[PDB]
Amino acid sequence: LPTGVGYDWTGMSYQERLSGNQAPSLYAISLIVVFLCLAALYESWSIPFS
Amino acid sequence: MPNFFIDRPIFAWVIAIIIMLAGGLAILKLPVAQYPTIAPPAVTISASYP
Amino acid sequence: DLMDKEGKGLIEATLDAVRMRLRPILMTSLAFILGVMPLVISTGAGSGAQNAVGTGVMGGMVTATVLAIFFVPVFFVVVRRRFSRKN
Amino acid sequence: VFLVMYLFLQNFRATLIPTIAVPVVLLGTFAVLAAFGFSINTLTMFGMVLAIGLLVDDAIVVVENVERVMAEEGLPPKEATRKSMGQIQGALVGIAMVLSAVFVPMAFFGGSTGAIYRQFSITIVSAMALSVLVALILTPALCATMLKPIAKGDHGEGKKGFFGWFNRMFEKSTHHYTDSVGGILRSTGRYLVLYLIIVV
Repeated sequence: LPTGVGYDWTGMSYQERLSGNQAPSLYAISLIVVFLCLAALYESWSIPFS
Repeated sequence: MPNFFIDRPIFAWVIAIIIMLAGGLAILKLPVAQYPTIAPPAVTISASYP
Repeated sequence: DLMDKEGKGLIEATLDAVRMRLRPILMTSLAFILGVMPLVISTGAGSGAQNAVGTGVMGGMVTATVLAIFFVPVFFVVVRRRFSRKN
Repeated sequence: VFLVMYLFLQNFRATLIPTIAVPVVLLGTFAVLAAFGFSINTLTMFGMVLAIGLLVDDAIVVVENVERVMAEEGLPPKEATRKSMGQIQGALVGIAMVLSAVFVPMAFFGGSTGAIYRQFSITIVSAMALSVLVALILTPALCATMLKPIAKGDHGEGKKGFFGWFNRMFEKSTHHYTDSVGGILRSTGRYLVLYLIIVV
């Protein structure tokens, strides 16, 4: 492309252009909150990890 | 009744961590501006004509 | 805590409560004034507020903490020992 | 605040318990205004640095009262913090109740400056409220678990030198202060009237 040229990805490419998946951040902190909530239900250190 | 949750001390740890990541989510979520907008609303309708 | 759980005379329960209270007053006092050292050394950056108000609550400490260590028990015993009940 | 926290009772174990308890409180502050969405702001940030002065010395009144109550009779700390949480479940609902009472006027202002007072108000709402709550539950657990079962009625007969010598200065000023209770009961006479002149 020459100079002074831009472009855009939109549609559902606007949605994925924002973010395709911030989901694995939520699987990460989901694993966190599952880990600690089971650390209350177990009420035990690392016994939940099973 | 507090001692019941002394008996699950890891539960109180979990509460502290919920504070740590609710608060971490907050400080990575909260917008920044030094002056939480104080002045009354003042619409300034203006014009110009030579 | 030392009124009817410990049903003694007011003065000796006051003394135990003010010894057991006495070490908190020192540790809180020095603790907080070292808390407000940065507020008072500050130049610029809200300097009126941390300097003036830091010194203001500092004077709150020294004119409260080492003031009314004497006053709170004797106010208690003039409220009670002038105006308890007859029993 | 942390160097203050290590400083006093000269323990590389005990005084280290409440320290990590400290910042969790203030970051929970943000969570409280996450209930409010109130953006981080220099007025609010200054009100919360004054307020973190307020919850750190709330932190040391609760943990010093706990450390005392477990310290003077030296039983295994269960029943120590049971009685302790008796008197300061009463005192914690005390300080929360009256402290809430001292800055509900800051909530009920008018004016735009008064809305800034509302920002400091909600700041110390957060500080007061969640500070009392973590003192209620988290603090007796942390003190209850990872401390040592110490000897009963122990004053520190082996702790010597400048440190226990300063504790002898401490009891010197303690009994000196007992003499101040008697003689300044006579000066609740003359420091009653001196109290009137200083208050005017």
